[PDB]
Amino acid sequence: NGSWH
Amino acid sequence: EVQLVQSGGGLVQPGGSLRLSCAASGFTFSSYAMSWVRQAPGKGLEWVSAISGSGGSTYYADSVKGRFTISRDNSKNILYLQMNSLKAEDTATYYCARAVVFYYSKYFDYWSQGTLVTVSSASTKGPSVFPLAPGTAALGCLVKDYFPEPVTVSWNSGALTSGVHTFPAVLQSSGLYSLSSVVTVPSSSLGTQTYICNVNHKPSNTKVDKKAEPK
Amino acid sequence: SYELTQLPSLSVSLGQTASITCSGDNLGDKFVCWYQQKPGQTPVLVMYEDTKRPSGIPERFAGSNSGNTATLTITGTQAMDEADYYCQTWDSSTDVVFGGGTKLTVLRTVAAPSVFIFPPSDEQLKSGTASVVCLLNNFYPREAKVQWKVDNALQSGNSQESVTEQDSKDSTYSLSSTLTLSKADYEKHKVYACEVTHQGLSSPVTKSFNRGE
Repeated sequence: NGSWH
Repeated sequence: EVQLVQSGGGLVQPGGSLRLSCAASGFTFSSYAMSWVRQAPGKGLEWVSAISGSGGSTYYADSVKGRFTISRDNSKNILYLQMNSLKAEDTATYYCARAVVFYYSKYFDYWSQGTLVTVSSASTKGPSVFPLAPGTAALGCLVKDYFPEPVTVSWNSGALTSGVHTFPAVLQSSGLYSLSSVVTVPSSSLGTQTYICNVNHKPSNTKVDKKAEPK
Repeated sequence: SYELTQLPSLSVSLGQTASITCSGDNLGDKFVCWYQQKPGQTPVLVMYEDTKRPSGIPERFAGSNSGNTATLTITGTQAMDEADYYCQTWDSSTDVVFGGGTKLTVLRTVAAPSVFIFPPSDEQLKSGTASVVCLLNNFYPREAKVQWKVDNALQSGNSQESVTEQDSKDSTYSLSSTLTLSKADYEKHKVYACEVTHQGLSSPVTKSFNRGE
């Protein structure tokens, strides 16, 4: 959803 | 269609600064993490930096941490990489890439065209273009004495692609590059067909067209 | 730091199966993806999440990730598959990690080079340097020897060469060699020759020109 984490 | 168009690049002195940018279209830009990947000449791919979709989190490889800054503008659909305190080791082709993340699965599904960053204290020089001229005949252009890399070469504004070989440049004893681009054609077409090489050396903003014809 | 191991080179006969390996300790426990990079081109994703093919990638490409190794197999290898292939994964110690890449070479029949010699241009000569160029076109295998002779005297230290990567249609290589002389030395001699030795030639081939003819 866009997070790289 | 998904598009990623990179800007910036070229020569920069050691200790200098250079900013790359990446313009995106054809997808919801803010929904994707984005990344920079680089490749030193003749070497492998190396991940450089990433930024989450929102811009809330940034990540850097140990090699660049503290010297580079990644940022993005979600209203203009642009990603930026500010590179400072540049070193000879940062000389590479840089690519921007769209990342798909599920932290276990991370991959880059779309990539920009690369841009070459050369970290050197040497002078920019534009190329001289000399004809190469003598069944099958070969013709070509010798793109000489330019710095830094790269040059792009096309034939007849891109209309001629079959039988073309554009060689890797050699670095000469002078510290300048030289490259050849050749094409094989029927010997009997030499009197009636025009063969022109189009050379672009973006680092010096120099464009040269040269007709390759027998003397 | 976590490391991915790839062999730097792999050779496959045209129409045969290539098995490109990528090894790592926890490899089977991680998700692996593959990129194809043709010479001087942007990398292209060809496989993701070990076994998934993006749209537009031929069914001849297949992925697996079992045990300590991830493998990209290519069936009916074509000249269009000649490229460098990189595996890639993630680890806490490095974030995104790539393998060193594997250059896929396609093995084909021996092809002799077509040899061409080019004199220096008058435009260049006026500046005090002569570049003489020898082209060896569309040969296989890559090993080839170019010798420059000026009035039958073997040259050394004044030539450089480069070789293209394998052709995407016929799997051959081409080679360009440049002999650099001062205009004064160029004007002192008559016969300029490049002598080529290659497996496809029963005897060396010499191409030459006479300065001013």
